Amino acid sequence: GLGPLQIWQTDFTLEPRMAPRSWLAVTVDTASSAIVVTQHGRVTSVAAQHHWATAIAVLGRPKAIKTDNGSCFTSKSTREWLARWGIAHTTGIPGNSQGQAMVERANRLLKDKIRVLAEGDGFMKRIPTSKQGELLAKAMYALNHF
Amino acid sequence: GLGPLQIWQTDFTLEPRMAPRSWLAVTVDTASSAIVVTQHGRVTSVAAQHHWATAIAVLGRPKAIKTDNGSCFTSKSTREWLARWGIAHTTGIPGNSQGQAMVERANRLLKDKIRVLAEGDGFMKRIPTSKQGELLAKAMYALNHF
Ligand SMILES: [Mg+2]
Ligand SMILES: [Mg+2]
Repeated sequence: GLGPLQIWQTDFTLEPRMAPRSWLAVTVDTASSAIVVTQHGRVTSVAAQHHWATAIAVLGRPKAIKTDNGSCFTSKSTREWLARWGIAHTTGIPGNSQGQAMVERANRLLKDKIRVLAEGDGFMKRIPTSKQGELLAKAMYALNHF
Repeated sequence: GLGPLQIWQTDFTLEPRMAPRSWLAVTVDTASSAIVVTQHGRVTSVAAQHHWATAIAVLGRPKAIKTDNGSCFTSKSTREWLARWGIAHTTGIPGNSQGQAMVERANRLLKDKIRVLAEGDGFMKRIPTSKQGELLAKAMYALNHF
């Protein structure tokens, strides 16, 4: 009612411990601080849309999504996908310098958690491909659920 | 406090429109009625554990999970995975006849929704492999978010 606006922040961050699908797409729901992360082999417009399809299934449809000016986010294809869903998109002030410190902070907490969990299982370098999915799901659980 | 107990019901259901990964793993959180669905190529113990890793990331860790006596759920491997997480597992009364009508109902609502969404996009038979992920995420959004 007087509750926070439903605005998300989304960004891509590279994590070589998760190669070959080392591009992690991370969305922070600013109203709840919930985080959703998915893994991708390449940063393309389609990877961003696949990420947000997953995020909408888990968090519901937001009123707006804030991103940086990465081309996977400002292409015609991504713009039409967001219009199809009725979601407003902003890159904020053109040289906002900040504006998405929340997702930036999530990126760092996420990578730290993947490293500590991986090293706890004995993987000091790249995580074996077959173990990556449960390890990413474990890091996401750890940052969301208390 | 006096709130519902955190108990999930999980089951596998076959959906050929989603081949080759036509086995859908579905978990209903009975306290909230939220549903989580994932797709798999084969029904094995590991598919069930991958499903619940995803469900825990999205819903939190439950106190118990109720399933039928399917072998992917009662194997030594699945039993040890659930013990590693500290989750109690029950198959309910041995010949409960029911006991998981909630997940049974979710299975049917899910398959109906996949069919209506698929036919809305012009896929009357199997959904093209590259479109399945967003279509499953759309069906999950539709059954959870209002
Ligand atoms: Mg970026
Ligand atoms: Mg069954």
